[PDB]
Amino acid sequence: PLPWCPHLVAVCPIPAAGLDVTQPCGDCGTIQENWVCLSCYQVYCGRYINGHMLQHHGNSGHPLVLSYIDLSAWCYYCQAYVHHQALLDVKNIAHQNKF
Ligand SMILES: COc1ccccc1CNC(=O)Cn1c(CCC(=O)O)nc2c(Cl)cccc2c1=O
Ligand SMILES: [Zn+2]
Ligand SMILES: [Zn+2]
Ligand SMILES: [Zn+2]
Repeated sequence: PLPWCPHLVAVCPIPAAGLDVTQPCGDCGTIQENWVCLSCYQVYCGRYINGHMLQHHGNSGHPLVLSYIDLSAWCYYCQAYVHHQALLDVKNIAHQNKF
């Protein structure tokens, strides 16, 4: 992954409610291949399901999303995975909730 991207400034604090890696897609309710938005922490499905997270990106401009499958972070603008110390809080909480 990239060690940095200019959109990490948009990563927001984790809700103290925490993360639910089994939360369904906010639009279609699928339990498959969801992503969480690291700006507003809405959960939407990936492009191989119904593409609701890509739609969310298009209608919000929010850049960075985290996979509830493998905890990788995707930037829609950079079209790359990103990993940085700024993502470690969210990844560690997601990992604890998942495993
Ligand atoms: C942990 O990996 C995955 C986890 C679950 C499902 C698929 C993958 C493969 N990884 C991706 O699908 C990453 N990605 C995304 C993610 C956001 C989305 O699915 O909305 N959008 C792209 C888009 Cl929008 C265009 C081109 C490439 C990608 C891309 O590779
Ligand atoms: Zn969906
Ligand atoms: Zn968002
Ligand atoms: Zn970026």
